[PDB]
Amino acid sequence: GEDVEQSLFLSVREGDSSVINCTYTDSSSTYLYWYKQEPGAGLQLLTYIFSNMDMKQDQRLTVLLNKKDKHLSLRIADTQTGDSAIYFCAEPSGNTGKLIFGQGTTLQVKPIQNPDPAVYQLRDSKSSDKSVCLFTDFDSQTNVSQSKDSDVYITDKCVLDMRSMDFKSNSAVAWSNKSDFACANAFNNSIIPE
Amino acid sequence: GSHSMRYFSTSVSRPGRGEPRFIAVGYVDDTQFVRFDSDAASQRMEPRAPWIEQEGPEYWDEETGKVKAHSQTDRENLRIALRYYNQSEAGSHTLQMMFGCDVGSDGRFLRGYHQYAYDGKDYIALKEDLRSWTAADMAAQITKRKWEAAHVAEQQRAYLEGTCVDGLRRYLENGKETLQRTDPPKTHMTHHPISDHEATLRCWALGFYPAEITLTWQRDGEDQTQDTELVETRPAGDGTFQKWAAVVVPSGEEQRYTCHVQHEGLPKPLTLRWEP
Amino acid sequence: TGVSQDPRHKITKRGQNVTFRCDPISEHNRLYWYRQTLGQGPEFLTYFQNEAQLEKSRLLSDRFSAERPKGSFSTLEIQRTEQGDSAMYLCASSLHHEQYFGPGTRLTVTEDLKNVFPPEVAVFEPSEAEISHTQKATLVCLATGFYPDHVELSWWVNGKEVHSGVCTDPQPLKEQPALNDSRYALSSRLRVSATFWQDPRNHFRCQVQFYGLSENDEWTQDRAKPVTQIVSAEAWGRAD
Amino acid sequence: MIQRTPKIQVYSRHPAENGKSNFLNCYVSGFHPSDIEVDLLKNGERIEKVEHSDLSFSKDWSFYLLYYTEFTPTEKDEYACRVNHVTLSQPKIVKWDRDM
Amino acid sequence: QLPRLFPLL
Repeated sequence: GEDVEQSLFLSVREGDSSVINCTYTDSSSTYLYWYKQEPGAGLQLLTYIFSNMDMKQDQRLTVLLNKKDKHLSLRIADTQTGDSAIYFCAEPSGNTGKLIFGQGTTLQVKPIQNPDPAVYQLRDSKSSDKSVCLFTDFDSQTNVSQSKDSDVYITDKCVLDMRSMDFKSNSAVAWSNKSDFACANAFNNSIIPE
Repeated sequence: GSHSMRYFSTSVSRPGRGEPRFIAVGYVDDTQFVRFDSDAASQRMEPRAPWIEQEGPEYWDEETGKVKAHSQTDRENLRIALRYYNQSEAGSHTLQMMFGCDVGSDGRFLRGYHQYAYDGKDYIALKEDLRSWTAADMAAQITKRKWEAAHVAEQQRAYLEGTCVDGLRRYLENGKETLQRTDPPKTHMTHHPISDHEATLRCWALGFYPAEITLTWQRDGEDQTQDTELVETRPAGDGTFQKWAAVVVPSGEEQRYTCHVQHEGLPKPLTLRWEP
Repeated sequence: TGVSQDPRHKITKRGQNVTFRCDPISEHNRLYWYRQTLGQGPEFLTYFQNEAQLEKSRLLSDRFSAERPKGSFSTLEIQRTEQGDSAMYLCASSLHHEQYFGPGTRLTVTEDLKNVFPPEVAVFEPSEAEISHTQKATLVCLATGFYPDHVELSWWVNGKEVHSGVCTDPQPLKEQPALNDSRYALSSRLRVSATFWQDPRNHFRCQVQFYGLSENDEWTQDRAKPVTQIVSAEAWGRAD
Repeated sequence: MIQRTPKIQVYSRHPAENGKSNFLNCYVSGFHPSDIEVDLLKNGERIEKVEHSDLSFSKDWSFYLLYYTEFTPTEKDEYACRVNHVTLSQPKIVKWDRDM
Repeated sequence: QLPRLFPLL
């Protein structure tokens, strides 16, 4: 009849506590999972609690369950940009061990690094002719939407970690085959709130 | 007082004359509340007391789907055991399991149960601490290693501490009039003299519930002997139980002995003697 | 250990048939298939208790069939594959209650194999303005004009795969996003010390692994067969 | 395996009074395996309207059935339970003693 | 009330 409800999307800052709730469908369910999907193909079991437990701690992970409310929550105490991924809560269904899954919560984790916004032009290693615009070191509250023009492609805000220097940077890319395409006037009207 | 709920599965292979046969029965205390039989037309968890008939549509559909999947599981369980014991398929065999749980007058959870028997012998049983298994033989040991890696005991504990209890309390409350009654035993004494020299004294407890009783003969003070005999407590068929205890004696010696009845009902344990 | 799955990518013509394999973890009596379309959580397909298929769904059509002969590996035949069935077909196996999932088979169903193009790759070298302003150098990789979206993009530095100072786009860009059949683009970035970038003994290779057509796939067009292949671009460190 | 010969009691729900409505019980306990054949017998003839309890077992995993039929005792009339098992080489007849 | 999952031997 009804379904395992969780939020589609959650944003959070390095070192904050990420908290994904879901509400599951049947009290009689003896076990409840969190699975994780990174960009790619591999769905990886994270942790599960038994219906006779309040709490379950596991390094940076903590799991709370309230059987009475059919309420389950996953908690991540320090949060890293690596923790970014889709988090699915999963409940047994019927007399098989078969699972119904939530729609999955995407964890966007924002760098706290001090912004230094800039746009640059890069040239093709083989053809001086071809160029891409880069927009980097911009604030995390800043968001890159796609183009108004249809001949111009803008990519999405994407977090990069140089681990030797403890450094993180949002960055986006844009390009075009248009004769008039201009790096200054690519992102400038694509700067939007969080 | 403290009450209990036991379901009893029984699967029996029928080489050549169909798929195995599955029969399960539900009890609270000494009172049976449901049945499923795989050979039946109905193909449904059927009720077995007039108090369990009040549970709503959901209960029946729910319970049928489960006892139906209980049967497909204990089916394949027979198949595995074959292989574990390298037994020929042409042979017929018997897997029984029994599980359930217990609560006190506080209505609070007390004990879990989850046990299997192959061909009339223990196989594997969950310890009262509900973290471990007792294996009966080196095939059970194979099961005990899988189940420890699977974390079966952690999952089954959740069922027993949870849905099992919840079930039992509802039944004690919907069925209170039946399940939470003590019927005192009706107690009379027959005498059939075997000869002029010796006579037979039978001590009767009829129409009592629950089944648990202790009937004790004694002569001129304490007497425990295999001179005494007891028949195993039998059901009257109306929801009460019967037991009788006999003792043999010399003639004109009938008042040297008394019979002593203990039961939950009786405020005082009774004494019975022979009046000609 | 972990569940296995053949093949990890599949491209079919619309209305041909397709069979996926899945080998679960040794001694695991329960096996479940799910499908998942990107953006969603997985939907249950069918369940096996050893050899026996004990549950299927309303979802599962006449067209869908699965088999676990021998109680081990399972297959999933999908017949008369319509575009609608383009999805990730996941396999899970369990001793009792804990399911472990496979890496899955990403299936793309296309009306005709003339819609399969492999990617064109380009590396763009960093700005004077970056190097000066930040003492850092960002390369951009640009992969464009590929269908389907079956790629794995990696950076290689002096022959070493770099697992830091990189973000590849989390997911690709459709050249015509409104249409379902449309080619794709994808960027990756590598950031380094401007001193790493200036050293001219330092090789930078961007590498896009495309998962295309097979030997058993049939091609009669005036174009190189779009087979499974690596396409890459290179830049050398520059004292400028 | 393990085999277990059935114990038998044959008895009446109530103290039997001649010409009163009662039920005749045959209880077969502590047997393995579960296959058993049971017949309640009027004199030597076989009653065709008997019912049996659903199949259960005790702590030792041994099975038990109850067999019952409605009946009205008569001072002349004799009443038997008859039982065949894989443990038994000939079927066992137990006469209903009124006092047991 | 019954369980929804039963162990395999």
